[PDB]
Amino acid sequence: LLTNLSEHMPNDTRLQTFLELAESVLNYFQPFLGRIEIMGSAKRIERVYFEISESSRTQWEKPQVKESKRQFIFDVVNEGGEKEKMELFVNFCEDTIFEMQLAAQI
Amino acid sequence: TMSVLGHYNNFFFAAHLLDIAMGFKTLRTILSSVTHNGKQLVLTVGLLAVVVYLYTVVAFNFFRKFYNKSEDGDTPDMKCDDMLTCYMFHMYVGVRAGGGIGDEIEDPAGDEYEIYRIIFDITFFFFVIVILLAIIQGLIIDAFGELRDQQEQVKEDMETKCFICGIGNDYFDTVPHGFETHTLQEHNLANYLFFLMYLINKDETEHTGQESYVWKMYQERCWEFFPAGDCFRKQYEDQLN
Amino acid sequence: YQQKLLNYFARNFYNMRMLALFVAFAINFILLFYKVSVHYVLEESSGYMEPTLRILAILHTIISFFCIIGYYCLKVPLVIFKREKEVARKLEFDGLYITEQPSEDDIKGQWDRLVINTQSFPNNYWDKFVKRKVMDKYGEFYGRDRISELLGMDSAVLNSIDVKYQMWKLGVVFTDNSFLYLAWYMTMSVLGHYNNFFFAAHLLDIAMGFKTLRTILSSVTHNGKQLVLTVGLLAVVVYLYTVVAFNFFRKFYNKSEDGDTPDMKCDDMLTCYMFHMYVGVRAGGGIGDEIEDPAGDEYEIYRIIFDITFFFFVIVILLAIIQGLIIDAFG
Ligand SMILES: [Ca+2]
Ligand SMILES: [Zn+2]
Repeated sequence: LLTNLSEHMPNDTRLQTFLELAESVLNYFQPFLGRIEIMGSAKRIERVYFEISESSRTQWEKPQVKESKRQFIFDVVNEGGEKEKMELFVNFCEDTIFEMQLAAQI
Repeated sequence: TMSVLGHYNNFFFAAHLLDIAMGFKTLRTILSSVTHNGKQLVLTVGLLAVVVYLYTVVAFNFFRKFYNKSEDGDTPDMKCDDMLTCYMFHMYVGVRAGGGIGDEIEDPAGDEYEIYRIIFDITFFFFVIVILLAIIQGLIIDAFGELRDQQEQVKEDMETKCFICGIGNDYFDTVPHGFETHTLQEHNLANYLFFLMYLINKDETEHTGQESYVWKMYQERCWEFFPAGDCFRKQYEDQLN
Repeated sequence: YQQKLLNYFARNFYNMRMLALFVAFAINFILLFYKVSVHYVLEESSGYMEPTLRILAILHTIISFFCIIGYYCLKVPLVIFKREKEVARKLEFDGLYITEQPSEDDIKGQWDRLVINTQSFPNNYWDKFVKRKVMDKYGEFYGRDRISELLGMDSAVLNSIDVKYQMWKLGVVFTDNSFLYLAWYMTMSVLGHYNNFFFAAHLLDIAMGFKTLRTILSSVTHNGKQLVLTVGLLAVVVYLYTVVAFNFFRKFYNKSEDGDTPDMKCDDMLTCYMFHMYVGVRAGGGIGDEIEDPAGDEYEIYRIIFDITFFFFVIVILLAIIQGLIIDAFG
C-alpha cells in the first residue's frame, strides 16, 4: 500500500515523511515485492504489485534455469517472429515454472 | 559407446577429447560453422569434382606420356594409364600442391604439345585452386564470422533495447540511471515469471480485478495485456507531463 | 497425332532435362571405367558395359532431341510475344520506322525492321488492329503512301507460310541464350557418337541447375573489365621483369638436369617470357625458387632486390587482387 501510494502520488510531503518513517520495512519487503505494468482493463497502463516467495527467488538462480534462460533468449531474439516472440515467452515461462517445481525436489 | 569400447582397445579414449568442443562456446561456433553453410559447400565440392574430372579426361586423351611418376627415370615405369588412376592422381596430388598439377608432371620442353600443355597447366592452377579452394575457405570463414556477428548483435540488442515493451535506450535514459532501473524493476523478466507462478498458485476466488483479467486472457491464450510500446512514463507521464 | 505429340513434349520438359542429366551421369561413370593398353573399356567379367554405353548414348541423343523440341514448343512463343508487343507498342506510341529511323547500332530494331512488312506480323500480340491506328494517325500526318508501303497492308499445301515472318522468327530464335545453350547441347551430344568422350561436357549442365552453381559461374563474368585489365597489368609487369632479367641476369637461368648436361638455358626473349609467365607466377615465392642461388656473384644485392620485388609485387598484390575480385563478386 505504501509503495502504491508513493508511486501513484509523486509530490506529497506527508507521504514523503511516511516513507522516511517506514524506509526500514520498505527495505525489508523490497526483495519480496514485484512490479509489473500491463494493459489489463480500460486502455491505460496499470501496476500489478504482487508477492514473490523465497523459494521462487532461490530456485531462479539454479544453473539449469540460467542455461534455459540463456538458450531461450538467444533463440527468441535471434530469429524472433515477433508474435511467436510473446507466444514462446509464455511457453518458456511455463517450462521454467515446471523446472522450478522439479528442482524443488532436492 | 566409446567409453565401453575403450576397454577393448585402450585408444578409443582419444575420441573423448572432443567433449572439449561441447564446452566453451567458441568451439561450438567453430564446429557449427562447417554445417551452417551445408548445401553450398557440398555443391561447391561437387563442382570441384566435375572440373577435375574434365581436366582428367583431357589429360587422358592428349597428355599421357607426361605422367611418368617414376623414381628418377630408368626404373619399372609407374604411369597413370587407366581412368581411375588418373582421376585419383588429380584429386589427390593436383588439388593439394601449391601451383597445380604442373609441380609433379614432367617438364614440357621441346614437345609439339607445348602451348596446349602450358594453357592446360595455367588454366587448371588458376581455375580450380584459386577460385574453388578460395571459395570453399571463404564459405567456412564467412559462416563463422556471420555466427559471431549474430551473437554480438543479440548481445547488443539485449543491452540497448527493452525486450518486452520495445522502446529503446534513448527514451528511458533522459533521467540518470534510467534504462538499467527500467530493466531491473519496471519491465523485468523474472518478475513476470513470478507473477505467472503466483497466479497459478492462488485460488480463483481470491483474484483481484487485474489478476482475474490477466488470468482470463492467459486462459484464452490472448496476449494483449503485455505492453506494446507503452510504459508508465509514457501514458502516465510522471506528473501528467 | 503430331499436335498431341508436340503438346506432350511441351508438357514434360524438365523431366526430360533431368533424364538427360541422369543419363549423362551414367555415361560418365562408364567412361570412368576405361583403360588403355587401343582404348577398351575394362569390365569386371561383365560384357554388358559396351552395349550399355551404346544404348545410353543413343537414348541420350534421343532425349536431348526431345528436350530441344519441347523447349521450342514451350517458351519460344513467350519470346515471340514479348518482341511483338515491344515493337508494336513502340511503333504505335512513338513510331521508329516511320518518323525516327533508329540509331546506328540498334541491332534489335534493325532486325525487327523486317517484320513490319509482313502479312502475319501480330501473330501472338492478340491485337491485330494496331496497323489501323498507326495508318490513321501517321498517314494523316506523313501521308498515306509511305505508311502503306512500309506497313504493307494492301493436304496442307504451301501457302508461302509467310517466309519473311518465318525468317524473322528464326533470327530471333537463334539469339536467345537458352536456345543457344540447347543447340550446344545438341552439338555435343551428336559429337559424342564420333568419339565417346564428348559426353563429359554434358556434366556442366549441373551448373545450370542449382542456384549457387549459377552464382559461382556468373561471379567470373560479373567483374569482367577489371579482371581483364588486372591480368593485363600482370602481363606487362612480368614483361618488365623479363626485360631486366634478359639484359642483366642471363647466366643464372641454367635450368639443367644437375649441371653437366646439354645446357637448356633461356636465351631469347620468348623463352624467358614463357618461363616467367609459366613458372614465375605459379611458384610459392616467385622466380627465386627455380633460379640458381646467387652466392658470390658481383650482382648479388641487385639480384636479391629483383627477387624480392618480383615476389612481393606480382605474387602478393596481383594474385591477391584477382582472387579478391572474384570472391568479392561472389559475395
Ligand atoms: Ca473474489
Ligand atoms: Zn519497457
